Amino acid sequence: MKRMLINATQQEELRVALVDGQRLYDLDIESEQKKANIYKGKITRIEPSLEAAFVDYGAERHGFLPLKEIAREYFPRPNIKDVLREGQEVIVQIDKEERGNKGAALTTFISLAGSYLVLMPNNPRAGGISRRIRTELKEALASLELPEGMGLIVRTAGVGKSAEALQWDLSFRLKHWEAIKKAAESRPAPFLIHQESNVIVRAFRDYLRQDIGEILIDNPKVLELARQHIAALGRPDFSSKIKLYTGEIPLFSHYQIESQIESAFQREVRLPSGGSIVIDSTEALTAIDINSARDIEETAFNTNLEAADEIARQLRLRDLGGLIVIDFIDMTPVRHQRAVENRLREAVRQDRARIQISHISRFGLLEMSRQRLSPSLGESSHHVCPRCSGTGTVRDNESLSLSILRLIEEEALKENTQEVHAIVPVPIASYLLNEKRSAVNAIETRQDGVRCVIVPNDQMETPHYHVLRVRKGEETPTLSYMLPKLHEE
Amino acid sequence: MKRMLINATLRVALVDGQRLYDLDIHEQKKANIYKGKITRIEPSLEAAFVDYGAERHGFLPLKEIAREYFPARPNIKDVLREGQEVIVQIDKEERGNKGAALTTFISLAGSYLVLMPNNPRAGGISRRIEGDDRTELKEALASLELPEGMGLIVRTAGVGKSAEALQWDLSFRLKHWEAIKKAAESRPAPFLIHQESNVIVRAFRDYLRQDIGEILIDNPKVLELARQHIAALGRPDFSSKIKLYTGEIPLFSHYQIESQIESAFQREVRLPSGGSIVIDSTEALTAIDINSARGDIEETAFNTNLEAADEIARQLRLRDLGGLIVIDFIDMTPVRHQRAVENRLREAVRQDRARIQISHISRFGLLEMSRQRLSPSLGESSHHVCPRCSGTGTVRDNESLSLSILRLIEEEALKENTQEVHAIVPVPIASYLLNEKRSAVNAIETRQDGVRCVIVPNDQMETPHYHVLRVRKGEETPTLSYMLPKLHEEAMALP
Amino acid sequence: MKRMLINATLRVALVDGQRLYDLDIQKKANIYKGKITRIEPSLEAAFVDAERHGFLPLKEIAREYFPRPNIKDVLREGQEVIVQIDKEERALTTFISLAGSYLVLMPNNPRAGGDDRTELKEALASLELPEGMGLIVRTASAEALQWDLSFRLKHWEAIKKAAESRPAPFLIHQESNVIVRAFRDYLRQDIGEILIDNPKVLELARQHIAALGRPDFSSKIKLYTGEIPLFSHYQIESQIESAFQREVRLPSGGSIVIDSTEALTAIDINSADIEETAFNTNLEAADEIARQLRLRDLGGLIVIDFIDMTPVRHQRAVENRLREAVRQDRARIQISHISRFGLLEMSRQRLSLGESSHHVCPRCSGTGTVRDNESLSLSILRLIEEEALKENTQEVHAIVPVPIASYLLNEKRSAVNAIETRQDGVRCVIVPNDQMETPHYHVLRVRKGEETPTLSYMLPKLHEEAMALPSE
Amino acid sequence: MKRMLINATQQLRVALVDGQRLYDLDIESPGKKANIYKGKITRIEPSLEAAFVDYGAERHGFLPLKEIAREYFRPNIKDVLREGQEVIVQIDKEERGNKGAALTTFISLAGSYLVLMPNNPRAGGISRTELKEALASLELPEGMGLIVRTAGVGKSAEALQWDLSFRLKHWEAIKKAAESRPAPFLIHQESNVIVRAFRDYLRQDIGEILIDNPKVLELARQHIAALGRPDFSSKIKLYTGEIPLFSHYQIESQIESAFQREVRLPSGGSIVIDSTEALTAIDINSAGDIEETAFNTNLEAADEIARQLRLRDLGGLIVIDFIDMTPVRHQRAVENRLREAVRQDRARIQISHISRFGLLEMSRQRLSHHVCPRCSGTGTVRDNESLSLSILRLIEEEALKENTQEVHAIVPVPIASYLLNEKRSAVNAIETRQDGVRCVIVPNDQMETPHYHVLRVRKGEETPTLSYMLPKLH
Ligand SMILES: [Zn+2]
Ligand SMILES: [Zn+2]
Repeated sequence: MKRMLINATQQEELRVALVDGQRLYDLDIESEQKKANIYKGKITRIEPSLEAAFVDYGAERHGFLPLKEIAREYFPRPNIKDVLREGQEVIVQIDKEERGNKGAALTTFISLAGSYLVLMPNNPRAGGISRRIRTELKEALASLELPEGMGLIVRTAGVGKSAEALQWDLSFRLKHWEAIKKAAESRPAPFLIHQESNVIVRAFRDYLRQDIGEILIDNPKVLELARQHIAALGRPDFSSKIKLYTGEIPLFSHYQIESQIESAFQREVRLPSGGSIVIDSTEALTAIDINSARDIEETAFNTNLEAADEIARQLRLRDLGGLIVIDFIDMTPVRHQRAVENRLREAVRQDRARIQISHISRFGLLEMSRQRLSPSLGESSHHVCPRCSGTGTVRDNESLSLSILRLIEEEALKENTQEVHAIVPVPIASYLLNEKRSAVNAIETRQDGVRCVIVPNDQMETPHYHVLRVRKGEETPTLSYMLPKLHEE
Repeated sequence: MKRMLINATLRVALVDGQRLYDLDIHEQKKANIYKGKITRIEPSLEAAFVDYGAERHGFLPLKEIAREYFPARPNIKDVLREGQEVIVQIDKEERGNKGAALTTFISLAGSYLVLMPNNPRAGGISRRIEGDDRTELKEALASLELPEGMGLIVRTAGVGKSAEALQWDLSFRLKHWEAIKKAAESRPAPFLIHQESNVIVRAFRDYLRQDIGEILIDNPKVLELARQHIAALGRPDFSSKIKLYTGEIPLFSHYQIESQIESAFQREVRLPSGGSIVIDSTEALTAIDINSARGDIEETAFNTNLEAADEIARQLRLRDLGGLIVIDFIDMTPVRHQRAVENRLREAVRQDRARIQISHISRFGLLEMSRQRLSPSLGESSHHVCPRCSGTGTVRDNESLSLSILRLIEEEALKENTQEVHAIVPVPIASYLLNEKRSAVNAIETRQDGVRCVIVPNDQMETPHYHVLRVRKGEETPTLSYMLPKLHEEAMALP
Repeated sequence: MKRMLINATLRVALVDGQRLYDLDIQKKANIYKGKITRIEPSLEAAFVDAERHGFLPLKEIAREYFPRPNIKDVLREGQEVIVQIDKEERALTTFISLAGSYLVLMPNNPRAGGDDRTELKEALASLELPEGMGLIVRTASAEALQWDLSFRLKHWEAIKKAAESRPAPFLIHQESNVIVRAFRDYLRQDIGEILIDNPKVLELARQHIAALGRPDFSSKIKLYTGEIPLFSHYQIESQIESAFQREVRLPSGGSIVIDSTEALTAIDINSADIEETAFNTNLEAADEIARQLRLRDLGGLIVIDFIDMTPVRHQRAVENRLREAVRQDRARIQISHISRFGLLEMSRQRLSLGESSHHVCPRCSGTGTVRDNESLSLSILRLIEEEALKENTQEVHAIVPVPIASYLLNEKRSAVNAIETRQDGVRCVIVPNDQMETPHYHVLRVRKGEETPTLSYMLPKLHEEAMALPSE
Repeated sequence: MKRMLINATQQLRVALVDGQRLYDLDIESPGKKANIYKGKITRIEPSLEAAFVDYGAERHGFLPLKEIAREYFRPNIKDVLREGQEVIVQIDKEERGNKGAALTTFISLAGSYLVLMPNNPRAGGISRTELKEALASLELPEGMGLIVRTAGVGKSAEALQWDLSFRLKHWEAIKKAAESRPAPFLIHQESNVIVRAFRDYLRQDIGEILIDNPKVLELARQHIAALGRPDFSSKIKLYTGEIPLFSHYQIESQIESAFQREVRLPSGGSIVIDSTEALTAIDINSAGDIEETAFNTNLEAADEIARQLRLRDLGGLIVIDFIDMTPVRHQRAVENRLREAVRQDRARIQISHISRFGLLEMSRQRLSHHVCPRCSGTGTVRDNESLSLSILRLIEEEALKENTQEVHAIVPVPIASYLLNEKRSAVNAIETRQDGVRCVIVPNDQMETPHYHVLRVRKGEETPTLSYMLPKLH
């Protein structure tokens, strides 16, 4: 059975997992974003000067509706003064967030994005397959039963799919649209109809499919809200599937996903056979290295296939974006390289994100790209990494040392210098005073009379250090290792 | 003017003429050349033993003796006399018990050429060199004046130079080879003729070309050794060009190269126009990102990429970067820019001695390339991915992290047949779990009646890392809590 | 009065007046009535109903249940049977064995039974054992044995009475609940009361007594109710605290010092007529040491440095004191003489696994003395050079404590350089290691050819297997 | 080959070395008593029944009548001695205050095991069953007597004969050097630190004595002739290499082994030398056949222990926990191995067997830095268990106090681990019995294992500080 588990025992913090069995196969972790919210709005005032109008959609500031955005449905080359009345009600969607002094950009041409489809129930003039894409898709799109007054777009996401699966998405957009206009026809004008960005409506919109057997929710107050959204989205057949979790063992722990979730935070994730993948992220790209466990050709082939599967889901769970480079283990047969490519392609087939994959090159690398799905490059409860001090780069022991070494010498050059104390972490004092002993001696012999003291301090770690200057006369007879305390002041 | 500055108060920098364009900064024997006397012959091993000086005798198998020592499949007893003198090179250093592998087939490696003055049967362009590169090299090599009884090899390094530049390299090997057999004809048998690895001998062997005007040296004791090496290498035309630096301002500071040397240790290197390159290194490869400055867009991207290609080439030399390199060039829409950026990189690396191979800008806008670190020294990549992060700059809080491990613990304890669950966590995590969350740790144990939850503080880990191990019924040991990290040492280990 | 105090607010203390003389702080050998699930002539065994069925091989069926044969001939499916667990779930026998302190009754089967043994072979022949059964005398007098043998017989009766009174699947006897063990190990005829401070436990305590088959005792189990804690009211809490001290004061004023080393436990004896003092303090020591061995649960080898005595008759009297003082200890104990050096060597078998109170400082060899860093460095510094002089040496790695590396590579940097320069080509690597402290270090020699490009600070790990100690 | 190496380039160390096994060391560093002179009788005092002797000090020595040998003879001192009479004289007591030194013509030559009184036979004997048998077997000249030292517990008769004869050879040379000169000079210097080494460390099997210092080597030969053995002058040799003597002979590390707690054995096992209040416990760990390994490590142990006792100068009571051996014949062979290997030692040694417990007891007579952080300078550190239990009772005692809100136990990491796992139950028990009192046990990687803290937090003073942030706060 496929389940959607929703762990919501922090009422600010929120987790949604899809699960075939114990395949965690997709995850999301959530809760302002306002783009693509739908309101009923009253027209505040008309401006023939800007060929536009102003809409009270509930916000403290009025939205902005240009003429090019008004549907023929609301037209009772024309002046806007001839098209709209003041105080006229209108179903309105946000194109662009409020910026600076400027109210949100609003359009009546409403668009309902699904997983694979974007229904424009309001205008039929937009539609077709995307530029980014198509032979079977042009055949599958013509087969869907679309009402006459509307148009649809098939998202890059729609490409490895079937027509049967598209009809399921298209109909979920239709049921929603009915309810949008049903909840508009039922009220006075200033209110909100659809929230793009709250986590239940988004979870159902993105994560629901026909193969989903249950939706377990561990919080009653939420489960009630979850029902309401399902009827507003126009799918009662799902209410029966929504079920309340009540056990005292936590939802995600009862189903054994909490560790799999934990794997999306790790540098190294283990593969089923015993190998692993190491996910490093640079300024330019994300590098994924692959290591095997403890026939060589069969091992490399086997570990790569597992790697291809793990990388795929890690890309979903982590929500990784941009450029990705996979260093697959070397394989001599070309047929293996194809099978490792085709593994990865099938594994990323279920990913909603726009993903593009090349081959295994002559250097044994695979390049690919993924579009990060959410605007919020953000992390619910985190802090700056201390060791890298916020940037993701840690200075090699070589260069750190070399850097302090030039820094010591610059202090020894200064006039009136008696001594210079470098208080460094232990490995650095080890590297400086052995590997670089020659250069340490070179400084002291060139700065005749200047004491270079490099003291290993097990109280520091490797980004941190100190280089202190001791002027002629203020030197003490303190022992090298008792200095870190001395300079505690 | 081009100078070779040598700071030895050992660092060697090539300076045009206040710009710094190349830098160079283990008791070595492989590829030393001796005159040797034959100690004793072994027809049983089809080999002989040679006294080249060392406390242990070298090993010269029959397959290594040149026809120069032959008359007309023979027994080695018919070939050599005991105590017969012979010019000998070390193939392989002394390992364990054996003395050193020796061959009479001498080879003199230059920058671009390896002269085998001893045997003509082994020369040509190597297989590493792709056809379109080699095409002109097969033409340039046929044009060099090589004496009859000897053969050459064009190193992968030869790849970007000209026939006029190769003729300069080949002649330096010839001048040396002469002196090698002149110093051998002039003495009894047991001595050393050529030392492969003086940093002076190496610097001249690797870094001299006809375009080098001066060789400033700031150390007298070394300058004298430098002249001797020049005469021993057989090039008196360069003695005049070796000069003593004397100024009180350090050699490298007078020429303003010290900061440029400092750049080979930086993560981000400013380009001339304002943009930069970010050199990150990972486990697998070296990622280089390119950023631009501050207004034609296409021109900026093109122009920044060109500067990048030039900076990356020299940084690859100065850093001595090895292995796999991925360059993320700024995106360019015209294909003609993408070829120009590639060709910029090819012409910029053309003077690197290292074997370099460069592909195209792919559909993703990446350039893959490889480079051999030249030095037995294993290269430390200037910077690299933070291990606490994986290079996010972000780390989970201790609370969210404990709560996460909490449920992870309980998930393990709920598994059938579980006796114990061991959480090996960083010290402040065990502190938080076993104090602030003690109640909840107790709740697990009391709900999983019989399952021991062991949360052990481990001062060997820090805060993103942890471990949650499951102990099945019957395989628990009476080990103390604080001694579990050391016992699980075996397992918890990541490939 | 001898009491058994049970603090369960689980600790069990045997207390004579106000003297603490003993202290205590799985499914093998549990007994059930079981129904035979199904028979297997193939494995010559049967299955007995836990969520999983037990396994009863033919060799384990008593002659009592057979009304060389096949297992299908002996047993009927669904036949009830008194069953004991031989081995935990990873084995059932119908030979049952009831272990006491001194005796293991095999009430089912008499083909059992088991040269300090001279009086034991006589004492065992004197016990009144029913015909159909045999017994084993554990490693742990005849009058004291008859008390133990009868408590097993009382128990066995109740076991077959609780089986004759019910349907077939249930548990009869639980081998291991600390109350069962305390009554099994720590009950005797001379125990007047068993005070318990916890009602929930006292109730469980009574049930275990009737199950153990001794209703005469229920009267002697009493509930403690005072607000002053049970152990404090009886003044044993300090004596319990003495089991954790290095030095325990003797009645007369002398003391014993209990040190423990790697090999053994050294007990020294100090005092407060010289001959009479030594003799008398030694007698007091033999008493204290005996009960300290019980309270601490000390195991293995014990050497006792008694105060020296010149008359041989005192030495025997101090031995025989110690022998009779340990007589009540459950553990297997063996005692030798006071040797010509005035030591007494003895051994004790720790009853369950465990360790001791104080042992000897790793930092010293047990002195308190520790060489100054200056002297310690200079020592290592001459040691390093000694290694670099050796023929065929490529490198020499000093792995020293952090302050020693700091002293060596700063204050003594000149000398370190002097070694490297006089030993042309030999690398001195002095690595600071925050895993060591200051008496300890290592100086390792790296022959020509076997050097690795390992980083100075990573050597400690590369050298683990070769720098570890046969001590551990 | 057994050698005596003498390092004297440094201002003096003497090491007995067998092959390259340092087995004895002396570091005599010289700041009285038993010097021998030829002396002229300055003046006689019948008043004090004594005389005055010129032994060449600026002050005359004092020779009572009771100290004059029958050889030089109730009488007056005036009747026995003639003024200006020459006499072989030994110092009894160093010069004190105004008096000159006490002198006796009863002369005694101390060796390692024997004191020869070549002058008087009336003093000697014991106070042992075999020593009384062994002393009666020695060939001692009529006119003289001998004492067996406390050392001489550990002498064979053949070994005693070697000591006695070295005293006799010396005594001959003493009177030979007296007969050959006028009267005021010094004959034998007891104390000049080379004399001790030759007196304690020389024997017939010493091939060479290498000395790295000329000034000292000259002094070393004079002392040999004065000790009366010119046959050795040829065996004393000047070391000259730039490599220090003790480093050329590879013994400097073996000298440094005497300071360690564990010493590795040749085969790979080791011995652990731990010293308590009562005794020295030596434990033995091993590195195929198990019976052969245990036997073979124990043999090496016995050998190593023997010389460690010598190098360390351990004294008193020693208990050796040999690796268990089931065969009784090995037990005897490990015993006999120890006995033979201490046979060289100069100290008084006694050895029992391997007991039923597998332990060997033995005693040795001793022949002649800064407070440890970790045990506060006593013998003992606590077990993590006992320490934890100790802190645990201490935590509860703080929680009992009136007006307590919290009790913070700042312990080392392994202690926090043991307390909060193995003892978690008891930690809960305190908190639940002290309703409302928070027990905070915080692991602190800044401390190690003897140290800790238990702090009390009164009601109202508690902060919202995180557990692990409490070390810093405090
Ligand atoms: Zn980081
Ligand atoms: Zn200590």
